[PDB]
Amino acid sequence: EESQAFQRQLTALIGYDVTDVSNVHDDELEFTRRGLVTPRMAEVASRDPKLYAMHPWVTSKPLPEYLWKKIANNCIFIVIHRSTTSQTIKVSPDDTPGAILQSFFTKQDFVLRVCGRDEYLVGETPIKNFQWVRHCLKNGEEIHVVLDTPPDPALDEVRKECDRKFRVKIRGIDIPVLNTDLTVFVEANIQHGQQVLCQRRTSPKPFTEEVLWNVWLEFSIKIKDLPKGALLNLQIYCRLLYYVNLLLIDHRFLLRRGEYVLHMWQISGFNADKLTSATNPDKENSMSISILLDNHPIRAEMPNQLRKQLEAIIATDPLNPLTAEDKELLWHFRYESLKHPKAYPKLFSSVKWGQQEIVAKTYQLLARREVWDQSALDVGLTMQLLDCNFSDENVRAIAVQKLESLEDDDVLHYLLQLVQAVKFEPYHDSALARFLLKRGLRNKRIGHFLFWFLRSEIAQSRHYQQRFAVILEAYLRGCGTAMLHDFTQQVQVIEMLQKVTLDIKSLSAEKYDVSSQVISQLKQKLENLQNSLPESFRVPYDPGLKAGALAIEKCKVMASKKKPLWLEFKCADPTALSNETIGIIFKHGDDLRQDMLILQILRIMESIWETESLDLCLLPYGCISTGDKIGMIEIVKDATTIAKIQQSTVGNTGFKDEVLNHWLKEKSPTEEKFQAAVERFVYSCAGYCVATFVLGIGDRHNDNIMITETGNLFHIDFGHILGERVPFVLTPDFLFVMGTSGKKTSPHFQKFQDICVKAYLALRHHTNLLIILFSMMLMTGMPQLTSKEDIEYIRDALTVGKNEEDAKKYFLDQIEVCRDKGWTVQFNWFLHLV
Ligand SMILES: Nc1cc(C(F)(F)F)c(-c2nc(N3CCOCC3)nc(N3CCOCC3)n2)cn1
Repeated sequence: EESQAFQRQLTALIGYDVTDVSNVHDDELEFTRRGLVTPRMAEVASRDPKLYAMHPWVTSKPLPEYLWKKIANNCIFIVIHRSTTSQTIKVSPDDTPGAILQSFFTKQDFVLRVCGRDEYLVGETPIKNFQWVRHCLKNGEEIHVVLDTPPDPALDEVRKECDRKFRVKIRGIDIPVLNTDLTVFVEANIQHGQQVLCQRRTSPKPFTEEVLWNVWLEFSIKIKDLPKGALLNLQIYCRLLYYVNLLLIDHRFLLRRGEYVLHMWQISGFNADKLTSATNPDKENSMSISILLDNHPIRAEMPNQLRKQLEAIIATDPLNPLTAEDKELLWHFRYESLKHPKAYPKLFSSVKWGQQEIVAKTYQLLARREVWDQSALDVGLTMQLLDCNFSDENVRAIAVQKLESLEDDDVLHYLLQLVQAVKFEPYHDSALARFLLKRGLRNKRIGHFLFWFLRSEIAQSRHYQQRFAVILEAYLRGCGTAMLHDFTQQVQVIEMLQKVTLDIKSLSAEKYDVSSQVISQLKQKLENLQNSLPESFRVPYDPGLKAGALAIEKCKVMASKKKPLWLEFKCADPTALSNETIGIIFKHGDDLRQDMLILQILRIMESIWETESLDLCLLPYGCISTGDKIGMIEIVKDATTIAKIQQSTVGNTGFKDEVLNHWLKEKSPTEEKFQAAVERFVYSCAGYCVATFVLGIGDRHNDNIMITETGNLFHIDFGHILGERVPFVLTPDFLFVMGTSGKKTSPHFQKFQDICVKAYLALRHHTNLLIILFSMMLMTGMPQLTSKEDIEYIRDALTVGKNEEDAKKYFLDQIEVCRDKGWTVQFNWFLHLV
């Protein structure tokens, strides 16, 4: 029975009962639950308990130039606390936590914990190499450290537990309901990495609630020739309305045989949902298609001009399409191509996956894969091999093979996109899934995040939740009883909080109406909850923080188009430094997945900029989508919208240039501090300007841009909340802080535009990585996005194909257009929302 209680607890954590059989036509999921057990226990067993327990967060990257500046002493200062006792040691960047530890007693079961958060500075790592330290240098703060005992690893314990042609028969389609009368027909395709190897169509028939053809669609392709990972894709056109897929080769390497009745997905009035092997859970309202399967298996050197040809091909963007020529060139000279890792995606797209002799040659090629493994890891390339263009398990495994060399810091960087890329795997068990399982179980930070990212999908994607539940379930059985306990506390609060949010939204108006009625109602429910509700819970976007009791006094309902709750919690650490509450917004009615994808690319932009020694002061705040159209947002303290700043000085509606500067100086404690704010505004303004431009989310209304009293500017509410055009927002008030009016420069403005250029060129160095992240995010984070047209934006913006000077020129032009437009575009937004 312990087992039932435990599978039920798991079901509760996960949000889906992986033992559900109601929407399946085979045993792939179970098989996969079984398959993943090995990789779990292998990593549980493998992991160092003390290290798993304390999870030091580290990098092996260089300290950026900009941080060494903060320290030229060659000595850093760390404050060590014990109750009131509090010495203040100074140390060397190359010092180790131990050394410094022993060094401290010069003035053994003790360890240094960051004050107020469950973050531990430990292990054989130079202090400079701890992120928290870096974060502290980055923000000009003292490294406050208490000394306490190491957490007991005992709490991390794990519970002991044919040459025939291929054909298919289309029997008919069936729907319960149906506006006019029109013709309908069925299109069957065989697909491998979104390349259709063959296509057959039935004849049209009148569209009645049941339509039958009972036909054999015999394909040109041979059985022998079907590749593992191939999809039988079935679609109804009447305009395409419905789709479903079925893998032609099963998880055991066997050809599919028998009768299938598949409940289809409908197209709303390209994307990754379109490649799912899953069928629609909705049998009562779904369209179905009935089919029958009755058919288990298993040196000359390149001349000079031609290699010039090859090379040109390789240097093209990932979005460049390849001609029949390019493909032959790539494949006939494959042994040459194998020497250019940068060419592997293009080459593997030139393979005729529908000829078994070729696939066999391809695998051979994979054996002489020497240049590839030697290669310095390239995340652009690796990601490209994990997108919708490759269904081959061996090709994808090599990418995954390069991923193995990522340190945890880097895995945290790409974890969301890596998790999203599992939607591009043909089967539920895959090397990437195993990779992701391994690293979460290896590190608690990655685990924590892997937990929520997988739960995000499970809660809101009928198309991949089954696959993801199995992966999450596997993670849960190796994290340890401590993480389980923690996750349970998180799921309880958020599950709680979402209801409160739901009830209130359910009592509240479409218009901007807040009343004591509503707030009373807000506080009452909070009052109920407040009185058990777990004592403490870990903040999901920031696992170091422990959130304590509500400060119901400070909680309110926000005046936003939905009714987000503004909540403030006491910290649960007595070791913490301040009285400051932890502020979290909680909302239903936005799709946070989309916000989640952007802020992660923004974290990726920052890290790229760090490689080139730049810090553009982005503020990609925490955001998790916890369920369908619901999740949480971090509140950056001391922040207001640019629109409010206008409101409070100018009329409620309509726009003065001088206002933002007034606001900053008035908020500033001192001139020293005011001048720091201006400097921070300049960097962050540029950063948002370049980053936003590249992602094509530049044109924004004022209510959706924010600044802190410290001068840090940041955008909000991506994905998308309100909408002559502008590349980005560089308005007169912004110019004014920087010291300019009209077409006149300033030492600061000069500073702003050179930074923009420095920043933009840094990004174009990773043109390929960004194009692929961007295209991937559209496919897995938007509902649907029109393959070639939408993706293409990022090339024009990355100015693919030009040298640096032209690029530099181009971006300065964009700045001029912003200079040209003033308040024009802002004004029209006000009008659109008036
Ligand atoms: N998808 C979404 C949704 C929202 C929200 F909360 F408005 F619904 C937000 C949001 N996020 C915030 N933040 C987040 C960063 O820290 C400051 C507060 N503020 C707002 N405002 C609503 C109108 O008055 C100004 C404050 N909105 C972000 N992304």
